[PDB]
Amino acid sequence: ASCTFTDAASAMASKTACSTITLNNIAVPAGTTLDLTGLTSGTRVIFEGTTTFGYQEWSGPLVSISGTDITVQGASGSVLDGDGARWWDGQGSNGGKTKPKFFYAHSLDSSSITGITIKNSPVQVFSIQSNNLSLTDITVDDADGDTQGGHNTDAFDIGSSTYITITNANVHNQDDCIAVNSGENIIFTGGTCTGGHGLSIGSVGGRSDNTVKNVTIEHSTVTNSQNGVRIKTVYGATGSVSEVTYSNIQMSGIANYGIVIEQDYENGSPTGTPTNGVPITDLTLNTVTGSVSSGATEIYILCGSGSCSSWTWTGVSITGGSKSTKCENVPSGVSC
Ligand SMILES: *[C@@H]1O[C@H](CO)[C@@H](O)[C@H](O)[C@H]1NC(C)=O
Ligand SMILES: *[C@H]1O[C@H](CO)[C@@H](O)[C@H](O)[C@@H]1O
Repeated sequence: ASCTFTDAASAMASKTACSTITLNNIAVPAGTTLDLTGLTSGTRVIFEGTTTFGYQEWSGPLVSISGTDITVQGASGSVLDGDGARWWDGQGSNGGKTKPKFFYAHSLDSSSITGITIKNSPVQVFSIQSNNLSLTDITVDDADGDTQGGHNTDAFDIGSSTYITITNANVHNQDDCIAVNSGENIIFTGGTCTGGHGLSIGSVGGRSDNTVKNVTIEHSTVTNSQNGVRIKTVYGATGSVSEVTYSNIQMSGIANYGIVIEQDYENGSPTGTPTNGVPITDLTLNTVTGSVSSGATEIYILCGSGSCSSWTWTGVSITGGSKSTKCENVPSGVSC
């Protein structure tokens, strides 16, 4: 049966009794999750109008959906509006107010999310911990955060996941466009990323799952961002990153690093000295091109001893800025 809800309490009470759930203009109570977990397999969820959220300092999530064979859709013109400026204080998840993560897709398996627009997330947007989940035509509009104190507004954080496909995302934020902390068989294609910290593998290490395998980030553009292409592995951690491909990536307006691969990463600041417990093997860059800003570095590779091997880099051409004086343990066939 089809059900339309204009309040969160009714939707939560009746979600398992509905095979199509329409969420129309819901104001989600402060400090609570719009909890659409535990759906019956096959259910379709449609967001309509503007979903809003009450103000409270808490960790979230604002929205959570789970189940098998779930189809999540944003209707034309729909928005999930976090009004994140109520929390933004320049400090994100590193300090200041406690700020709620936006959208949990944990165990949203053999499922899809299409056409969702998120506006002004308080902090990170999608937390993905699922198998066989596609996210298509997603828009993250956090542009207000450029001037109003947005920080740590990651669009897609992935861990403990398999068979994730992200297609035609459009992101304007202040942190990673994608951050693959762990996972296997992951595709990001057709994306436009602006404002943030780039298309990132990692940080990898220091968690329960520190394994990244078979990831393709392709046919995408990164503009007006701190980094273009980034792989970050945690200083002193243990894990592995293998079979990663960046292909057909264009970048411009990059402030810090066009391409940065570093094995000294920490959330506060990298140490400057890499370690070798998170090997990066079978990394392919194919046709990664564009420009960096005058004060940026084109390519920076800071690998540990023996922990970067079997790389294939072809068609890499990054102009502007300066060449790095700091690269370490650069593999055969690769250059800064
Ligand atoms: C790598 O991942 C892609 C997409 O998830 C998949 O189509 C492909 O079969 C995977 N390769 C292997 C060897 O599993
Ligand atoms: C959720 O919605 C159903 C109708 O779909 C109600 O019967 C229930 O009481 C709750 O309001």
